[PDB]
Amino acid sequence: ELDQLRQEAEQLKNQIRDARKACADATLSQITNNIDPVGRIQMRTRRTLRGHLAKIYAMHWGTDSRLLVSASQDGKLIIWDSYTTNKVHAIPLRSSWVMTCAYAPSGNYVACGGLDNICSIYNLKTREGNVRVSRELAGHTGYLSCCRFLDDNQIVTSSGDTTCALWDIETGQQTTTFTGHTGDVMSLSLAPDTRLFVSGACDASAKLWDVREGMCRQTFTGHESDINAICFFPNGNAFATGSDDATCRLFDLRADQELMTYSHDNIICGITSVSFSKSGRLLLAGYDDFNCNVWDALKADRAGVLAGHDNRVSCLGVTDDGMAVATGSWDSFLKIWNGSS
Amino acid sequence: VQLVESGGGLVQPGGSRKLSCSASGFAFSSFGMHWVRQAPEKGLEWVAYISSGSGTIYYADTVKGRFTISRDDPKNTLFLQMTSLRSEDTAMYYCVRSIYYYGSSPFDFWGQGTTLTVSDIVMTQATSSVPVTPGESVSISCRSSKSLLHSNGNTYLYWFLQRPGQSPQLLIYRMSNLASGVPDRFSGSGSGTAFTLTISRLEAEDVGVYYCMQHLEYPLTFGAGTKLEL
Amino acid sequence: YSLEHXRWGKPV
Amino acid sequence: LEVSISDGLFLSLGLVSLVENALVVATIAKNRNLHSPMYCFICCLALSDLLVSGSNVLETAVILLLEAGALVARAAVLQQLDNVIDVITCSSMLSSLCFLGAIAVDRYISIFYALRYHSIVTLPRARRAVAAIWVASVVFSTLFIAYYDHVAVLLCLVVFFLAMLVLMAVLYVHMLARACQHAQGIARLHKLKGAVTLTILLGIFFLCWGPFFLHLTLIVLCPEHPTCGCIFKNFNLFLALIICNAIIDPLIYAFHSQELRRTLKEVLT
Amino acid sequence: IAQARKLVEQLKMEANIDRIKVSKAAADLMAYCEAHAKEDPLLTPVPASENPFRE
Amino acid sequence: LSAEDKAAVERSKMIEKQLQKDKQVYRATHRLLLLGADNSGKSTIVKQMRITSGIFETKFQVDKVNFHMFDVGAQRDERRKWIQCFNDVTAIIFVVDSSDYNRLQEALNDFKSIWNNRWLRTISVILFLNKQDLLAEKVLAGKSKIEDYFPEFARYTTPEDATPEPGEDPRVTRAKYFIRDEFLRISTASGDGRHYCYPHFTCSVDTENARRIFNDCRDIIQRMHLRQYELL
Ligand SMILES: [Ca+2]
Repeated sequence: ELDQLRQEAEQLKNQIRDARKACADATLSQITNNIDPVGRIQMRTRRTLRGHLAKIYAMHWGTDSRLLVSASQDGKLIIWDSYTTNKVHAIPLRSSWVMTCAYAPSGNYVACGGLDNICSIYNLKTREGNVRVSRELAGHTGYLSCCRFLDDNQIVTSSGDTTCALWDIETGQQTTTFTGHTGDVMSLSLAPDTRLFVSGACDASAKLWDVREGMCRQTFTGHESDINAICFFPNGNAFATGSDDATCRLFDLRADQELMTYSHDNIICGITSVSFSKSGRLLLAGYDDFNCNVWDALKADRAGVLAGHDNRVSCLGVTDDGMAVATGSWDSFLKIWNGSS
Repeated sequence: VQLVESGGGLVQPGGSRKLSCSASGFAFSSFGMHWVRQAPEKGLEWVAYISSGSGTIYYADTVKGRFTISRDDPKNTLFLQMTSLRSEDTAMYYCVRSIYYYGSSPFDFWGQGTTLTVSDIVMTQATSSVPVTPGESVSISCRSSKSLLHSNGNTYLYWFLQRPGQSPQLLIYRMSNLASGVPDRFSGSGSGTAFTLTISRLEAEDVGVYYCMQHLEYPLTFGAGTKLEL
Repeated sequence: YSLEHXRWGKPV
Repeated sequence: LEVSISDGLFLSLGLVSLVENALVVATIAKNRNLHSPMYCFICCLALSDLLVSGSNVLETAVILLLEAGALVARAAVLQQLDNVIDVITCSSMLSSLCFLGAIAVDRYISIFYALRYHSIVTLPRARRAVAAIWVASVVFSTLFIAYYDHVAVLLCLVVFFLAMLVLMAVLYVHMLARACQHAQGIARLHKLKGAVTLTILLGIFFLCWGPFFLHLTLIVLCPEHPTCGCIFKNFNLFLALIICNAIIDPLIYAFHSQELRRTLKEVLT
Repeated sequence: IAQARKLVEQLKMEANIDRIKVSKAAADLMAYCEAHAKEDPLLTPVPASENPFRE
Repeated sequence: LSAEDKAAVERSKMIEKQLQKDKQVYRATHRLLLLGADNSGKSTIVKQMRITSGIFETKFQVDKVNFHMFDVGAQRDERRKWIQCFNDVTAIIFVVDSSDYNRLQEALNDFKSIWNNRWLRTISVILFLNKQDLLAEKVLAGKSKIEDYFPEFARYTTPEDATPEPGEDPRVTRAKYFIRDEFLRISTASGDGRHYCYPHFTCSVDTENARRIFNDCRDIIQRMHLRQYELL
């Protein structure tokens, strides 16, 4: 009967907690207590991109690290050349309320979706020269919150329907549905190997999914509110998570638990987006407060702040070359930052 | 994609003729458009350019006072109103689309051409012809009087192949970058001042005249072309 | 000559 | 009666004012939510108040240097210096007074054409109106300072002030009629501040600008009556009140904005 | 009920997964940071001549 | 700049021209969020105004003012994340099935949830107490009565400024304005006056509802600008 299963659930949760406490021999704060402080990272807005018309909800970098997709409530995707600030493409969306976009590792495609509960795959490199919808992925039964390409033909796609799905773009069908979540899946990050991904949800949990085996490899539950944001550490064996509670937390896959919690009492508002730098040494977190703070990911102290935005910083991204962090906000502007010594 | 040029035939010297080109199946308004002409035995020569939205218009000095290029985007039709035509304007005139954004391949599609009979950086291709065999790993040299490596890092040498009964076709846009449709049997390399196309295994579809072209600055000159003879 | 603050500060 | 406004007071008020209005302009420049026709007109008002305060400052500095003799200069070069600083002052007055009207008109359209507001008022049209105001205002202020001995100039100034008065009156009292109608609807659903706000807007308007145009009216209509002589002796009080406009209008129009105040905090940090 | 049997099986899986100690995890992240520090332009700002956004 | 950079900046300028045109479209368009449970008949309101997809954009126009009304639907039963998008809509329209008393309580709690939400603290709610005909019919039949569900309807008696329709019975007036007052108590409770609730009684036979929403948005924007001007 049900009571036996609910009890064995409690027992197995206790077993998991005991194994984690057994592994918790030392904190990251202790092991990194003697590593050098990174010091103040006075990043500067090298470019402001001014073309969007409403609240920007998402951006994603190309692997080329200069092209930059950006989605806004206006129902546009703009492809930006970050270097020149040029608008490479402006894509009229079939729905205004886009909430995620992705740029394919090839840059042949950009994905976006939102309250349409549909991801439109847009072919950037048509012979007809206009950008057009390559596929219109449907099967999600709720809003579409994040998507990331694995390949020109595969996209992983989280939804408020509490599921993530892997899609075969050439056939428009879900090749795997990930269904252990119990709340709106808000955030999604592919491992650099693309064989694993983490997805964070409003059940305050992050889950690690095997893309091809199809099952929850393990589950992370340290947060107190909705995990708005998630990002793998570039080693691919830890990931950061940003919540409605003002903390972000770094979970190690192999230690199966929080290494570190990034929080400061001056910060009382939700984290909106999270990205690591190429070394993983910086964790960059966007906030409801219009700042995005830079954290020492090892020591957990506020190495800096990017303060130029006039509204909620909705999305962060570091280039794959690491040369810059882009930052979109609800003020419709998209700022690219680096220091220059 | 089907650029189809119309007009042409004979004219008397001093005459006037309006060439046109219907764009058919592509987003014509978003492309810049070029006219390029080929004299009956000679290499390509850029004629005119009109941007998307007609903002930029540029001409070669051989036509600058004489030809006017215009476009009707609602009709998806390009025009070249020629005036004061002269014997040196006798050519096949190719309409050539171009699109300019990071990573774009301009000059990627060429129309069938219309023949008209009237009754700068220098690109040097010192090989007027090379005799070649199937499977041979032939290379085509090109040289420039100005370094085509711009401070933005691009090296603006394009390579075109005109097969004996066809329009030109883009092979390489920046000196490294192969066009989206073309065999990787082709490759390009260069120093900004001197350049090679390479064809690691020839086949009969590679027979033709190979034109290098600079897109560093207008007037956008082509080379004399290297013929490959099988 | 006199230079005064503003203008029209005194009649005629 | 004579309120003997010192040159030190013109310097103090004009410096304070150009400081404050420059803060207003920096705060609008830095915050792109304030790149909107409302705050465009508020920025142009702050610029006109900056230019008027700075022109009074520059004129006060020149006259202090002449009173000290730290500058010695011929009559002609000082007459033309006076002409130039007076043109900057008069143009920035006419422009400030126009931008007070333009803010009133923008606010009025934002209420009574609320749904069509962003069709009727746009940054294109805002920048056109701003340019026409400054350009027309340099035209007019040059004509006024060239023909300053002609009473038609003083009457044009007074009549312009009165047209702005009857305008802003019609306007803000219609906005207050609709405010009362809203207050009634609120009262009906739910089961004074507008009057206070109009008393501050139109009172600081009339009580700071109006002394100067009353002065011009008496210079035309009453050049020689001793009570008009008493008013003429207070002309420095009247310019210092116009600088009190340049002080208070930031407070009335700009720093009522919460997003401006937030940007002002980050500009001052 | 099938959903609770699935939840039990999933917790059984999470229980059975192998884990390394947090000290080794922390050491591996710190080592990755140290081994990639100079390769990170946001951590260690590249010269202004070298920066892709200046000069 | 290279010739290709010159052409790419030309392209960016041309896209900026198009984005400026869309800025004209987008600021002339007023966005509305059409909330309400499945009983509310909000789909009938959509249909009568127009004469697995997660959102439906109902475009309509009154006196040359364009309105886009987003009937969000096929979403999951937690709204608390996607309502963050509709910050900076001109209004939320919240259709209530006035007839469905047992679901009227969850409609009230859902109204409280919208009104109190930190992201909606400034977004006015146009209540459409729909199916007012079915409500009239139910009350005139008398088989089950508000008193079975809300005993305060003994204490409550008609407002002194209620304005019944000429054929409207006073007990229908009592039910109408009690439901209204129930919502207004929440609104007048938590509202700082940043945002207000505009209840309108309506039925399927209303052609007027476009005019209603036009007037309500006009009042919302007027109150908003007057609050900004400290005139209200
Ligand atoms: Ca003077």
